[PDB]
Amino acid sequence: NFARKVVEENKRVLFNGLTTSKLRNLLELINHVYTKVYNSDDTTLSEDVRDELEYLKVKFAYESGREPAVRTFIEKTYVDKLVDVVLKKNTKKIFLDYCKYFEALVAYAKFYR
Amino acid sequence: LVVKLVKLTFKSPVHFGMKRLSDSNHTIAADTLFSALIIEALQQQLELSHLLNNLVITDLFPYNKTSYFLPKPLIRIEGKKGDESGYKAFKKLTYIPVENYSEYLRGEIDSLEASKIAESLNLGKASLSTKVSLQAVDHNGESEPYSVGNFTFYPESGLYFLAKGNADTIGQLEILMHALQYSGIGGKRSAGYGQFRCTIEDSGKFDSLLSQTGNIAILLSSAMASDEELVDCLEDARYLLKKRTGFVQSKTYADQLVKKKDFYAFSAGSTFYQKFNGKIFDVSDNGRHSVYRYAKAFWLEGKI
Amino acid sequence: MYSKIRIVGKIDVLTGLHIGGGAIASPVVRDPYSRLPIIPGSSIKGKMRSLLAKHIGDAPEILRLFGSSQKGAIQSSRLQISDAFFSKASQEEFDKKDLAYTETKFENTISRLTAVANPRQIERVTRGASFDFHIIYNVENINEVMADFENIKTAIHLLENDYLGGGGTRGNGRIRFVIDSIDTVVGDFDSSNLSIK
Amino acid sequence: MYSKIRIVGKIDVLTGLHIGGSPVVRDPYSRLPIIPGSSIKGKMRSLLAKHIGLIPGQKMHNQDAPEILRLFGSSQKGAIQSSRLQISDAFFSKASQEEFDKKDLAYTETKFENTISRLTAVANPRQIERVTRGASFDFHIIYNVENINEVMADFENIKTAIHLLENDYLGGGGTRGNGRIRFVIDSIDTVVGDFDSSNLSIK
RNA sequence: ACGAGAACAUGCGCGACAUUCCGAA
Repeated sequence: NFARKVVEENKRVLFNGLTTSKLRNLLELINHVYTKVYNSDDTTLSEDVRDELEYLKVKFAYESGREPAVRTFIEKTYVDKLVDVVLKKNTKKIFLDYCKYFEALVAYAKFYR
Repeated sequence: LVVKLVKLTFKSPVHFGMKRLSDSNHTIAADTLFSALIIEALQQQLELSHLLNNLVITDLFPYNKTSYFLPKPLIRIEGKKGDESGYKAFKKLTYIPVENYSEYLRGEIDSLEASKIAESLNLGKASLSTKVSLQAVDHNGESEPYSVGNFTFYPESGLYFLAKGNADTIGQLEILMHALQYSGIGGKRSAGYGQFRCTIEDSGKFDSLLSQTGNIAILLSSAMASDEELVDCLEDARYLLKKRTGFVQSKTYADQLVKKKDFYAFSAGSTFYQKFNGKIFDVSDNGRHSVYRYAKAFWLEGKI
Repeated sequence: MYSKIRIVGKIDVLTGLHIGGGAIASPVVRDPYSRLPIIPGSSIKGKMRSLLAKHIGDAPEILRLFGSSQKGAIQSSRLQISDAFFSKASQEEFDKKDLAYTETKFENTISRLTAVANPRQIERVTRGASFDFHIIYNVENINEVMADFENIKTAIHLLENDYLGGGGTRGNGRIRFVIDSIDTVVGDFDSSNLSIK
Repeated sequence: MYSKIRIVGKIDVLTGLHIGGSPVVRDPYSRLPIIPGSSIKGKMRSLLAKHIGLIPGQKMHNQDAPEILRLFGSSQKGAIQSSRLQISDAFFSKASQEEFDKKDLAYTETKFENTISRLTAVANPRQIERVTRGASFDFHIIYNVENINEVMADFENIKTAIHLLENDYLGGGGTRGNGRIRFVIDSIDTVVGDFDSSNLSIK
């Protein structure tokens, strides 16, 4: 799929030298927000979840600033733009699809290592 | 005599046994259904005269989303000039859709068509559930596992049959079937098997075939004639003898559970050139009540 | 004359339920066609019979309820407990959240001699699941309906405080009964006053 | 006249609890950390067997003391003893969930350790998932009153087990500071039967 | 008067044992 294509394109060292230790903070934040959404039973993302997604976006920006490998990962995978899309649509299904996309991304990145 | 189609859709899997608790049959003969009906009538304290005198029923035949299946006639079929093994297809065929019934009688069904018909049946899946008995454990013993062979139908599959009789018999059968939905049919009814819901309606699709005249007659139920009719009805016949066995399911027949007398009946699909009217035989051996075995003949005429 | 009462409802899985029966380590019993978890009616019948025998204490009432094959006193089973199938509402709820119907539980067994933990895998039905249960009570005698139903209430209470399958002394098989309806489907008996749980 | 005694209450975590499933066991439905009842029952049985006395050369759990087989059950052929204690899975309590939603805790934490070789002194790092200290679990136990005269004594044994569990861990490596828990019993009532359980207590 | 009737796939079993987030400035 798209994750397979982008990981293969960035494979040569993946995403200019990205590892799971670099991503662990973003993964923890993403799965925390995912579990908070999972516990709730609503078709729309709540206000606190929206603020947490904004915090996740700013964490994405901070991690891109910190590391070049994380920066090129974010640029190539459209994860921040996907977060913006999830915020705009405000649908739980779209958020779950984004979480599945991120999980598939990480799985493929580990697979090609 | 009005023919009513009774369609049975099964909620839970059913345990139709032939000789063992592990056997998973997909159908029951007219004997099992008639015994269930008699038990239901005794439960509801109704009269047994209509069941024992004016009810003619067929076996429980499969049906799926597309067609109703009738038993394969035991007719002499001709294959190709060198296709000796192709006959085996017609040997493995058990049920034919009604639309393809007459074609089979005329000999226009090939071996490949017979295999297609055999594989086109979508009744359900037969499985074997393994259970245990922990009653001996509390008495310093061991658990005793056993097996129950069940058969679960596909969502739009089920078992249909045809009933023939007067208006009073038809109505009494409606009440009996309504009670039988919750009594259940088959094996472990009290242990979670045999529950179904039935619908009784008219059958134009089957009245088209039951009004057909021909040179041969096909049995639609497990039947047998008395001696006088058996004298002249067995010439040029192609049949299959089935050994009807079992224990008497009754709380007042005797002290302990005992078997009933061995019976032999012609199968469904047997072809005769003489139509014999069966009866309801007694397979009781000096019991409190007479155990009945229904072997009346529901006939379907056809051209060979 | 003759009456049959239909008791439909839901069995809610309080803790992971394992009723034994591709290659899976200790798989649960399933519907052969839909491959959906089921609660066999034999399991419920046997567990309630054992609980009621413990409570009363075979006893005559157990013979009236669950039937007897004893010589001389051949008793018909008044309770027909059908298999509990995976609920459709629970099916939709589990299809949402991307949740599987069955979970895999990993357990240890620490040896009393070498202090070495032997692993073991079992399969359970997830705690969010529900099963549609259907029971038919046959009124063979009208005078014992109240006694039979109070015995059923006692058995259901014991079952709700007990497990239903697998090793429930180690936190498995806890269940709850929700009685959707108790309606007389056959006969003229009035089951409006009757209640279970 | 069958009797069942229902003991409900809270297991309060004191140090990070890790019961493996290095992730922890979670309920698939709610994705919250869980305490399997098998873990509690096994730890209690092991502690009670050690305290009461372990037969030398013992190989099976069926060779425990008669009190342990009476309480936690025995499976020996012929002498099949049904377990009186049924320890259910302890689920993440809703009060702890509300308390964790405030201050924005994740119900769980990742603890970083390392192993230092004796010779090379190389610290190989590792991570273990734990349940946060403030978390609480709803524990539910059912005691089967089979013999009247042995009820009180059995409860004494249970009390001893609890007194050993509060001084021990529950899962993972508790010799290094994990799994320490405390039991607070909300109620002990005879849920089934006419038995009088007012005087019974396990703490 | 259903190859039927009675029959808990169930009893025992800790995902546990050893492990410094440390050397360096």
